[PDB]
Order: sequence, then C-alpha cells, then structure tokens
Amino acid sequence: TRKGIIEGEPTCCFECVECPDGEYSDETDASACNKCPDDFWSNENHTSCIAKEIEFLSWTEPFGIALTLFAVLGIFLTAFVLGVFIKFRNTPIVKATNRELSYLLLFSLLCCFSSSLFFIGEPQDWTCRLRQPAFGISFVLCISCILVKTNRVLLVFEAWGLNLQFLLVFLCTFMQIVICVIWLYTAPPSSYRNQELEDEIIFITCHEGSLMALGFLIGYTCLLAAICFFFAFKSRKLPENFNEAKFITFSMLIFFIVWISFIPAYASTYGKFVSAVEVIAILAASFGLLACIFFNKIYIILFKPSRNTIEEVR
Amino acid sequence: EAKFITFSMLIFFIVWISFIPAYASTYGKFVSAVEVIAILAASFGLLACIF
Amino acid sequence: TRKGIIEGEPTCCFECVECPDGEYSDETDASACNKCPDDFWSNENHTSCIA
Ligand SMILES: CC(C)CCC[C@@H](C)[C@H]1CC[C@H]2[C@@H]3CC=C4C[C@@H](OC(=O)CCC(=O)O)CC[C@]4(C)[C@H]3CC[C@]12C
Ligand SMILES: COc1cccc([C@@H](C)NCCCc2ccccc2Cl)c1
Ligand SMILES: COc1cccc([C@@H](C)NCCCc2ccccc2Cl)c1
Ligand SMILES: [Ca+2]
Ligand SMILES: [Ca+2]
Repeated sequence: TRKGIIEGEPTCCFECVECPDGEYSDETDASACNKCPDDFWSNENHTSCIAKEIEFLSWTEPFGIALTLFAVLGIFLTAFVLGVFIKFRNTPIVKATNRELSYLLLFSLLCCFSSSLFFIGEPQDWTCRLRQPAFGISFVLCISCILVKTNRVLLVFEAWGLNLQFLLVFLCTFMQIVICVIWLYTAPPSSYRNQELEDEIIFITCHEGSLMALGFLIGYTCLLAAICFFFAFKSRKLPENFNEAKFITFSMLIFFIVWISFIPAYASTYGKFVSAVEVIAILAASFGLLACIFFNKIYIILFKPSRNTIEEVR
Repeated sequence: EAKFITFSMLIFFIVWISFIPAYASTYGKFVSAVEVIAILAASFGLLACIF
Repeated sequence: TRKGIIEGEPTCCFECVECPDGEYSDETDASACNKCPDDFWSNENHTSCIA
C-alpha cells in the first residue's frame, strides 16, 4: 500500500491506497509503488514480486500425457507391423508390396510418430528448428514410398543400378530436404518468450524464421499427397494387393480431411494448446496411412494365412 | 454404403477431436466459431458422403 | 496523471504518476486516480472512461 495526497492536509496526513497489479510496495510508508522487474509479477497482496508462470505444452500435463500415450501407441503399432513384415518377409504378401519400400515406409512412419514428440515440452531453439522439418521430411518420404508403390507412377517415369523406386523417393524427399536446408540456413526458427498475450504468465512459442519456407514445406507435402491421391484414384478399382490403390486413396482423403480441419483448429487455438493441435493432426495422419497400408495385410498375414499366396494377392 | 458411412463418421471424429485444443483454450466469438465450424464440417461431410 | 508524494518535501512539490489501467484522472492537479464504474474501462490516455 502506498501514500496518497489528502488535499489541503499537510504531507504527514496521507491516505493509504493499494498498489495496482504488477506493482508492489515491500516496505511500510511508501510514497510510490515499484513495478516488478522483467519476468516478474506482483503477488496476491502486492507485498512482493513472484516469477511469472512459464506456460507451454508440458510433458506431465494430462493433455500432454494423452498425446504422449497416443504417440507411443503409434510407434508400438508401427514396430509391430515391421515385426510381422520381418518374420513373414518370405511370404507372398510381403514380397508383393515391395519389402524394401515397406521397410522404408515403416521407418518414415516411426519418424512421423516420433516427430509429434518434438511439439510437447518447453520449446528450445533446436526443438523449434526441428519441429516442422522433421515431420515434413518424414511425411514426404511416406508419400514418396506410397506414391511410387501405386500404379502408373513408376511406369510413366521409366518411359543407376538401384531400383527407380528409390530414385523417385530420393528425388521427392530431396526437394523437401533442400527446402529445409535453405530455411534453417537463411531464417531458422527460434524459441520466443512471448510476454505480450498475457501479463502474469510467459508463453514459450516457436517463432518460425520464414513463413514462406514453412508454406513451401506444406505446399510440397500437399502437392505430393494430391499426386498420390490422383494416381491411386485413377487405379482405385484395381484389385491388386488386396485393393492397394483403394486404401491409398482412403489414406490420402484421411490426410486431407485432417489438415483441412487443422486449418480452423490452428487458427482458433490460443496459448500453449496451439502446439497441442499440431500433434493431434500429425498423429491422425500417420495413423491413417498406417492403417490404410498395413492393418488389412497384417490380418491376412497373422490370421487366416490361406490368402498369403501369390494367387490370392494377385 | 460402408465406405461412405466410415468416411462420414471419420470426418465427424476428426473434426471434433481437432477442435478440442480450441474449445479448451479459447473464449469469445472464437469458441462459438469453433462450434459452428465443427457442426458445419460434420453436417457437410455426412451429407456429401451419404448422398 | 495523479499527484505522487515526494518524501521530506511539502505538499506543493509533487511528482506526476500516470494513472493505471481501469482507473482515470479527468481533472488537473488530481490527488487520486478514480476507477471507472462497472461495465466501464479507461481509454488509452486515462482521461475518461469508455464502455
Ligand atoms: C487411432 C487408431 C484408433 C486408428 C487405427 C485403426 C484401427 C482402429 C484399425 C482396427 C480395425 C481396423 C479396420 C478393421 C477392418 C477393416 C475392414 C477391411 O475391409 C475389407 O475390405 C477387407 C475384407 C475382409 O476382411 O475380407 C479394410 C480395413 C479395415 C477398415 C481396418 C482399418 C483399420 C482399423 C480401423
Ligand atoms: C501438412 O503437411 C505438413 C508439412 C510440414 C509440417 C506440417 C506441420 C507439422 N506443421 C504445420 C504448420 C502450422 C503453422 C503455420 C503458420 C505458422 C506456424 C505454424 Cl506452426 C504439416
Ligand atoms: C461432439 O458431438 C457433440 C454432441 C453434442 C453437442 C455438440 C456441440 C454442439 N457442443 C459441444 C462442443 C464441445 C466439444 C466436444 C468435443 C470435441 C470438441 C468440442 Cl468443441 C457436439
Ligand atoms: Ca489545509
Ligand atoms: Ca525536508
């Protein structure tokens, strides 16, 4: 509490008035209040200054707990599918869906699920620099593996030594990696201590250096997804590999629905939970692809292996 | 109509789960905007997929 | 801007302390910042109160 002038009365006759928020008076008979220093805010009685609460998506927060559980479950499912594909690597079903491409796709799916874990926790500089590029590269690799696994994609390109499948996935991912290198070399993101949205707490955000580069990452990812969707849709009715193109189409629609929904969800989320939505979108898309590429096959491989033959896989 | 039912309900679940961090972190006009956008997305997805 | 007390110096010698948000001072040589009424906040200059 500080002194206030009682009009007419001398200096020794003063009123007592409480300090405003953000200012404090530690000692008694104070003529003015003291603003709390940077990163500090007044306490509940304006008696002293206490540190502002540092807000971010926490690992121990129940929302973060659920998101970590879902990412762990996704990694577990991807490793399970990889294990099934490895033990049954000599079966016709695993041979048909190119085993090397399936292994690389599962590696990229593990990377996709793990990349969501770079959005939980207190944002550091390197974490913010790796968030967007990690998911971008991993998902471009996924869409490249799928996009060269379908019909009328490798044929049109082929019309050295290693398969053209790997050359195509390398080029498609290399464009993304070049974009990311240009980004983190010219305008890398950083960890920003935002003290403007709220006055009693400090948000920790990832300030992306160039929104042009982030837009380029997203545009390239969506362009590859659209190419994959179109080429699978032109061949969706084909029954090869247990209707592989139909499920590729399903996965691409799941991806597009997830990100079109990500638009308003991100544009309407404030505070720490913004990182939240990112994780969910990531997870969902990954899960989609995973299911649409493997669960069916996994069934036919583990249970009722009668169709695990060259004739049935067709 | 199996895939159409599946995709309609996938749109419903995906949209409503996507807006959970918005419903738990926003107030004012924007929370009602979240409500309207989620409802419209669900209804449009169901109508499109089924019809 | 209200009048703040200089310790050890008489009443005629005061400092100019800006009114905080929510309160305001409309007159000159004011010794107290007055809070805006209910459903009313203070404008940028703290010279009046707007709804
Ligand atoms: C975030 C998590 C909860 C999503 C991961 C998906 C899983 C819940 C799995 C378990 C049940 C799976 C489904 C179980 C059954 C089918 C039927 C199957 O339909 C067929 O055309 C095959 C016909 C046959 O089985 O002979 C296609 C795969 C699908 C949709 C599977 C897709 C992936 C699903 C939904
Ligand atoms: C859609 O495919 C993708 C390709 C790369 C990254 C991503 C995800 C992981 N980040 C969304 C980026 C969202 C965003 C937009 C503007 C400013 C900040 C932010 Cl954070 C998706
Ligand atoms: C989700 O299905 C519903 C069933 C009944 C009502 C409603 C709407 C009209 N109000 C609650 C919306 C709150 C909410 C709940 C879960 C996920 C996101 C959100 Cl934003 C939705
Ligand atoms: Ca007097
Ligand atoms: Ca004196």
